[PDB]
Formats: sequence, structure tokens, C-alpha cells
Amino acid sequence: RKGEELFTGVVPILIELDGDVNGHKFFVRGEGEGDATIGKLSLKFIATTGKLPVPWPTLVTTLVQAFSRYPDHMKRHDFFKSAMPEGYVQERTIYFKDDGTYKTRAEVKFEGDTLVNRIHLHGIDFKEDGNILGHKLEYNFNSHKVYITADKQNNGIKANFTIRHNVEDGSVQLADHYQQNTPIGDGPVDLPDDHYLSTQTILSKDLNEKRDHMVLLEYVTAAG
Amino acid sequence: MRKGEELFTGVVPILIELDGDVNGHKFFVRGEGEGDATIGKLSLKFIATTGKLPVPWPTLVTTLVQAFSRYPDHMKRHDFFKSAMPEGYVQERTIYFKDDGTYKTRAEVKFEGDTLVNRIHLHGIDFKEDGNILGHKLEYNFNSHKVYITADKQNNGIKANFTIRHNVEDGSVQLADHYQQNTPIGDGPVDLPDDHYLSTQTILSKDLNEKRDHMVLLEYVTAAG
Ligand SMILES: [Cu+2]
Repeated sequence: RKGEELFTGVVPILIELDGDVNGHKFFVRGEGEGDATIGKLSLKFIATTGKLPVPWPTLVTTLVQAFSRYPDHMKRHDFFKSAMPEGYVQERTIYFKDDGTYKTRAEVKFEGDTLVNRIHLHGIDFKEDGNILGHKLEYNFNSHKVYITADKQNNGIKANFTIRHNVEDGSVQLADHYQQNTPIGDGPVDLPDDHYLSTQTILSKDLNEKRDHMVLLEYVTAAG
Repeated sequence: MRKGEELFTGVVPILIELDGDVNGHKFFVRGEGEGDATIGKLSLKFIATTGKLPVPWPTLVTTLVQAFSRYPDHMKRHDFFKSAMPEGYVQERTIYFKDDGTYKTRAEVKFEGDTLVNRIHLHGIDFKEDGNILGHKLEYNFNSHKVYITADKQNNGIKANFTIRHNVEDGSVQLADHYQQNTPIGDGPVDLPDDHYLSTQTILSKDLNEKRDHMVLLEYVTAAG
């Protein structure tokens, strides 16, 4: 099955993130399912190394855009699915306003029946008493627009957006995302006209779970 | 139950895995082979699974298992490395290549079943594009060095310092200053050594049957002094 064919039903997901922020090292594993026909994810993440040194919401965008719902008239613009099963590399720079920066590199691809997202994350120049290392971010998420454009030279796409993180004092912590994706195989892909992804996400907990963790529900639809 | 030196009485299988990123160039190296700490000997083969390395093989040598150093009878009480096993230790370094970039490394060295494993993550920053490393101007060989070890009583570990001498193709020598710190992974007691050193000698060769970018390594190390 190739491209969009791999997403004609519920697909199991494995996510693994190795992170290092200001020298603080942690690992997160996530598992669950995605249904691209309706643009839906259901995931549970565990911090296997103990309590995270950063707030869970700062990791959400790093922790599978192939599961976005692309309506039929837009299927010709679905770079993410078109790269499957071989997959794509996803890199970002994330600038937390008045604070540090995340640099991330990931491979998103099928390993057998499972869609896997393996990530390496760096965090630099974070303030010890800032919102991130100070854990002042609310455990929730907001709704965003992800702008996507083609990158013909690299046979891929670029994306940019700003995440809004609610701070415990009512303020909002912005995080500017700059994104590049490039196919792993060689490996023809869909190169899209400009469009966007509309995102909505809920962060919850598992009442039976004692480990530091995050339950995530996400709905994303392509438009424009 | 097999613990400390006891786990080095014979020839031990070794697995080494290095994930590297130098000036944005990414690579992965796996090595397999054997070590015999009674005579201080390593015999190892490394493969670059990601293709041609962006840096010379000799620059990775020190990163790619000091528990296999031969500690003579009078020195056994200074052997921090073996005493930490099987749970193992974290080994961290900063390596400054003079007039060039820097390696930052963090590794876990420990037993996994019967195998001694060395798992490493490496960052390289500020390297010059036309320098000895990114320019691949280093000879495929190695020299003999002295690794100075000192105890770190506060952290229940050890610190080390030394300078590697890398032969350059033009007859010059590229120095690489190593700064090293090791801390036990487990909560058991360990040996904290007096000041001493390790005397190192290493040969780099090739496997005439091997098509992949690779390095065969032969190493002898003895503690002294
Ligand atoms: Cu890294």
C-alpha cells in the first residue's frame, strides 16, 4: 500500500523522543492510533526517565502530520502521506518568546504496520526561572493554523506557525515554529500549492497512571 | 551477581554504538568485537552505517571502554571503571581540536547481558570547512598517549585529562585536548583511585573484504604509576 493508501483506516502509532534541554536529558515514548479520514489522533505518552524538566505542552508539536484530514479536493496537496511508507524527515526551529530555543529532527515513516516518529530534540539558552524550566505553563493546548508551502529544490515543503501557550498567570507564551520536511526515499512526492492545517488539541491525564505522562487528543484538517 | 572485575576475567564481547552530529552532518557508527582486560587488549571493527563519515575515523577513536585497561596487581584498587560494573558509568567529554571545532560526548558504558556496551551521543561544533577534520587531512593511524586519571570524591567518580596527537598529512600534528568526567550509574560502592595514568597504544587498519566505510581497531592499554 503506498501514499494515501496506508491511511484508509486506523493506524497504530509509535513516537519516541530523545531530548536534551540546557543539559537536562529525558526520553518520552508515545503510543496510540491515528485516523486520517477524520484527521484524528489518540495518544498516550510516558516520560520514561522520570519527571520532565520541561512542560508537556512544549513537546506537543514535536511529538505526525500525515494524519491530517485532507479533503478530497485537496488530496493532490498531501505531501505527508505521499512520502509514505519510506517517509520524511521533519526539522524545526522553535523560538520561545523571551526564552530558549528548541531544535528538532525527526524521521516519520512506516515500520511494518506502525507509523513511527523518532525524534531528537535540543533545547538551548533557556532561563532557569522562565516559564519553561520554571514549569509555569498550563496543562492544556490551543487551536492554531499551520501554513504550508512547497520547497521544490529540496523536493519537500516548508511550514511556519506560532503556538500560543497559556501561562498560569493568564499571560500567553508564544512559540514561533519554522519547519522543513524532506522525503527519505527518492521517491516521487506531492508538492503542494500553498495551504494551511487547522489544529485543535486536548491534553488530559490517565487516572490510573503514576508515571509522568500526557494523554493527547487531536483533530487537524487541511484547508485553503 | 557477576560484578566488578569478576566480569572481566575472560574475553568479553563488546557492542559500541555512536550517534553523531558534526556541524549538522549526521552519522551513525556501530562497532563489535572483544576485549581482554587481563592483558589490556581490544579488538574491534566499526562500520559507518550511514555511509562515508563527515569526519576522519581517528577523531572518533577515543569516543568509540576503559574498563578493559589492564590494571596490574598493585593497581587493582584504583580501577574505578571495573568496580562500577555491571551497572556501569556515564562517560562525558569535551574535546577541543586546536584551531578547530569541538566534540561534546556523553556515553553510557555498562553490561547488557553478557555484552559490554558503549552507547554514545556526540555533538561537534564550530569546525572549519577547510580544516583538518572536515577537510579529511588526518592520517589513518594513531599514536601513543598518557591518560591522566584523578578521583572525583564529591561525585563518587573520576576526572581525566590528556592530549591526543593526530598525524596530519603534511607532516604536522593536530592536537586534541580531552577533558573527561565519569560518574557511576548505579548506587553501589565504587573504587575511587589515586592519581595515576593509562598508557595507550592503538593500531588502525582495514578489512580488505569490507566495502562499507569502516575501521578495524587494535588497542593495548595499561594502567600505571
Ligand atoms: Cu544531540
